[PDB]
Amino acid sequence: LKVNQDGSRVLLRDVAKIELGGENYDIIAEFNGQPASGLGIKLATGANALDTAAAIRAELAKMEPFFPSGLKIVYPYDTTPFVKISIHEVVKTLVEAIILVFLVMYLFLQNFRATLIPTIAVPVVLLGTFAVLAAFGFSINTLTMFGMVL
Amino acid sequence: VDVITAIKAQNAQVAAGQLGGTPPVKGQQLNASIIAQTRLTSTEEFGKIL
Amino acid sequence: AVFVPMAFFGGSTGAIYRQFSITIVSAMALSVLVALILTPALCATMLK
Amino acid sequence: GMAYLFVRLPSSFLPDEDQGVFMTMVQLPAGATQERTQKVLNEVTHYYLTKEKNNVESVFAVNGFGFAGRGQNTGIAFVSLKDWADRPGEENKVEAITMRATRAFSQIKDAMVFAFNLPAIVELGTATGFDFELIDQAGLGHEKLTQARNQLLAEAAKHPMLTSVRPNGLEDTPQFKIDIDQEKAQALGVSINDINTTLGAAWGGSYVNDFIDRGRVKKVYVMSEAKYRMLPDDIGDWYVRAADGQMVPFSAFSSSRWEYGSPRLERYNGLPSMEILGQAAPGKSTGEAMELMEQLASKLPTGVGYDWSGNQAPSLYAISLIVVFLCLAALYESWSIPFSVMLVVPLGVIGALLAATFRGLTNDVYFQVGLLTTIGLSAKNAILIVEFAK
Amino acid sequence: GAAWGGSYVNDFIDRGRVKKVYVMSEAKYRMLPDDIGDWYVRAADGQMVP
Amino acid sequence: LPTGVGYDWSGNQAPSLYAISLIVVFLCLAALYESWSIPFS
Amino acid sequence: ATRAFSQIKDAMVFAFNLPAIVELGTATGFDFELIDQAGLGHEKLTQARN
Amino acid sequence: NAVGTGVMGGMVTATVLAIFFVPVFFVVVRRRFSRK
Amino acid sequence: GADAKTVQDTVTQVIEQNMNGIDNLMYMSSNSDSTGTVQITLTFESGTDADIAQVQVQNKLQLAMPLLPQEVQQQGVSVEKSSSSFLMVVGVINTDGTMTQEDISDYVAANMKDAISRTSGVGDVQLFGSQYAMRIWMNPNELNKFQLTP
Amino acid sequence: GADAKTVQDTVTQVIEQNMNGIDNLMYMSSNSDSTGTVQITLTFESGTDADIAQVQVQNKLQLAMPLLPQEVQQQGVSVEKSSSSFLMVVGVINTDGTMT
Ligand SMILES: CC[n+]1c(-c2ccccc2)c2cc(N)ccc2c2ccc(N)cc21
Repeated sequence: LKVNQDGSRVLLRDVAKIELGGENYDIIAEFNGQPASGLGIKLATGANALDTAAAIRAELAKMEPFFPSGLKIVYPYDTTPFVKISIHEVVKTLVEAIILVFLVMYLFLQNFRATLIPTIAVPVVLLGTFAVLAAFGFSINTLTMFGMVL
Repeated sequence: VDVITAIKAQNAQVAAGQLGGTPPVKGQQLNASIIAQTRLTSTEEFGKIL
Repeated sequence: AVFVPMAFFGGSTGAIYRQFSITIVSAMALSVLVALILTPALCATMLK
Repeated sequence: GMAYLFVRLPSSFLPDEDQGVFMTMVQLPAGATQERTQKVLNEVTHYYLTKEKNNVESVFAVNGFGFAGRGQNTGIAFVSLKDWADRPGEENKVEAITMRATRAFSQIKDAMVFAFNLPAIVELGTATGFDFELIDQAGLGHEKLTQARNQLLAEAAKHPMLTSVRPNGLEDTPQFKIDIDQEKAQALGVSINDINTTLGAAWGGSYVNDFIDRGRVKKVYVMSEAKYRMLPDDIGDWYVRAADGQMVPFSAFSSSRWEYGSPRLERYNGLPSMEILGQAAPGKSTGEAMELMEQLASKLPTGVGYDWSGNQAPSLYAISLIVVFLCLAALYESWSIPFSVMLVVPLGVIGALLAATFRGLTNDVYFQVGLLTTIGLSAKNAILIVEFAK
Repeated sequence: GAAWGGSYVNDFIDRGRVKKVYVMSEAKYRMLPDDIGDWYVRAADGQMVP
Repeated sequence: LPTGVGYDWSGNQAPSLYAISLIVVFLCLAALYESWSIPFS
Repeated sequence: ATRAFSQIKDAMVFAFNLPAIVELGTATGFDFELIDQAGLGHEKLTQARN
Repeated sequence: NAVGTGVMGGMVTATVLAIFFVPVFFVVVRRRFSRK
Repeated sequence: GADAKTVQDTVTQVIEQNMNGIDNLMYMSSNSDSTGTVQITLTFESGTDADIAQVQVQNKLQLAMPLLPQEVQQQGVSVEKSSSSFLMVVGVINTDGTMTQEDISDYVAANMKDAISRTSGVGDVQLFGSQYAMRIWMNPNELNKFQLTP
Repeated sequence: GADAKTVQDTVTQVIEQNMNGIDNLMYMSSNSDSTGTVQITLTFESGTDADIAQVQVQNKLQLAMPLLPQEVQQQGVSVEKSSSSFLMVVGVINTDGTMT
């Protein structure tokens, strides 16, 4: 900074303290009362959601291994498993709605061979709606999946 | 060039920080933003530039 | 005649009431077609 | 009856549900600190980790970041509940979790903390709810506009068949105004450039340059130890050099005095606005409340304007009444069959209404389509009763 | 340039909307070629020059 | 190699592609030749 | 041509059919890359590739 | 629950009403014949 | 540093005037904070491309770019896809080789954040804590006793 | 003038940090030369529009634009469509009225 008359060297250490500190101390996170910092990924107006968050782990899969001692990952507020579950609860109702039809179908049609035609009718009609809404742009949305069931 | 420089100095808005700064000191109770220079408003205020 | 007329969606209720009729409207034509090609065939082929 | 089972049935959009994941934000009084707010995020984390072990898998507190905006006033804690099996009861479910949670934060605290199901819907469209905004159209200022919204929010609460209305987040905290006497400065012999980048590079921060750190280039910043910029008395510590090679205090050329500004100034559509998040009455519903709010903003001073199932069905179904009759004579040409099937419409629909009016269900989106499907089978059934017997 | 042509010096606030500050000269002192002599600029040696 | 040193880089194509060539054949080979004798000729 | 440049010269010159194909996909061929993930530098990385 | 509670209600009340008791028979009677 | 009134009419207003001549649009908005952080939001017609709609707003902002404070120009100007709603919020803590809520915030933002934001159409990444920066703490009395300024 | 280490972390690194939030992408790369010439390359998913894909990379580069040396700003910054492969390479010589 300076050199006063008697060649006494003034440095930046003398007039000010120098540590490697944060760029912004305005915000501070505590995972269950323990000091930490994470990542809050926000969606891109028209992004694929579940497919984007699958690739959040894909890119992050190769960062994991080169971490230093102690540095662990942990998952709060996560959308992923709710997608996983609504699919599993609807496809559950699908198979239930088949089996249950199959019993009313036997109760009336004592013929087992006849309790088979309608049983083996809607399996194909569902698949077609996957092939039709894929051909029209739609997804396996929360909506279209209740439309499979309904 | 002096008139121009007088407006590029007096007629301006300056980024002054705040009390209870971004990294404050443990125990402070207040946090208020500092005001500094202001962009001038009226014709009268431009008449009084030194 | 009740689904696709109401499938004429609106605004933030867009893909809402849209995907609602269509999905099953798609399923209705596929249900009719299957009931015009397969359910016929299968039933004739082998019922009793 | 059918009609009465339908007109009285309330109209939602989509059912908000347990997601195994919710959150809750904080908001301190005017001009709170990082140390004061962090006390509250310790208390909120304690309701969850000691009084909710059964339900809460892991929280994730954050001091200084509200979903309004940011600041040492704001806060937010991200909850992450345990899986759904281990969490069985209705009390274990998010409806009940954000109930006694909200009740405890309005009980043993002195600030403002809530808690809510993450609207599984979109941010917009709550149904029986609002989004008003108060524009200043004329040449009025932020201060006159504030009084106009105080008169709008007052008139609604003065005479609400009610309403529930509150501001968004312009708390209106004071600011430490520093007036620099210009003539005084130049007499002591100082450049006003040097005076500005003293106050800016001491109290605020200044992006000076970049340096390299372990490969990645980061930033060099310059400010001051905290203790020399915490109160208004610490302004005198900073002495700036004058042309005549000698120091000069702030107090010499400075003026110290507080003022009433606001810490956030919203601007809707090129003009200054202050937004008002009200809701429909407990009895009324939007179209009523909304229309009973445009008449209150039109009773405000000059130079102060404003700007904000669905109407959907009315028309949508209108085409359902036309395509039916046409398709009901595309194979059943007569004008006798096109009136048969017509009556199975409310034959089934009456029960659809009744089953959802019996349980807690409402007229949302799934139900509105549960009607359409109910009518499709109603036609089906009937048409066979017809087609065969014809 | 700042006498005959105009010069965008800075911005100021006017009834909310931030507009521009401009600097030039009264018209009569920049209408013909004889008016160039009116403008005297300062020289390093603290005195005017035509 | 040492620590802190990672890496990053017909076709597998045919295996699957042709797999569908083995399915559409049999179906088209009984779309006119219904038997389960011609579909193996 | 390639044989003569590896014969009566002292530097490195080749020669090749312009891959009528794309730049990529030679078949029986590669494209590896050696990343430094941790806080090591260009100099330590050089020894790793050696 | 929002889907089925709406349908179940309408379906119970579609059939057990339609096929029997109220119209879906009483219609064609007074629509095809009544006056024309 | 800039207060709520500064940013409101030296960054905010300067863009709001120079933010026109764009296709598909119903309104705009703004939030000029006291921390010194303005952020505008333009909502378009439903079904409009967010790919093109970005370009237009961010290629007209970039005409009022040199009408701004120079502190602001070198600061972070951004144009991105909003979705007020996170999904994956991956917390990162330490257990063994202990580190502060600042040591982690830096390594998070100097190894991972750069990649994720890019990866699979992520609109914008949010950072908890902050990346490191050569921080200096100027003592005012120490500046005077040698005779100096910041 | 800038050497291989200069351009590598005053132009190169400054963009590499400010080069994110883009649709369709598998990797990026760089070459920071000693002549004083860096050039980045981003390869996208196959079938992706190169019309839109340009815009995105070049409207985010233009946020780290004022984070660069001023010698670099007035120098040639470019964003274009790569195709490492020429086709027409029209040489132009002189015969009569000689020139260098
Ligand atoms: C809406 C675009 N668009 C049009 C279209 C509509 C109006 C004017 C021009 C084209 C379209 C038109 C016909 N005949 C058949 C299929 C499609 C189609 C199919 C899928 C999709 N994802 C968008 C589609």
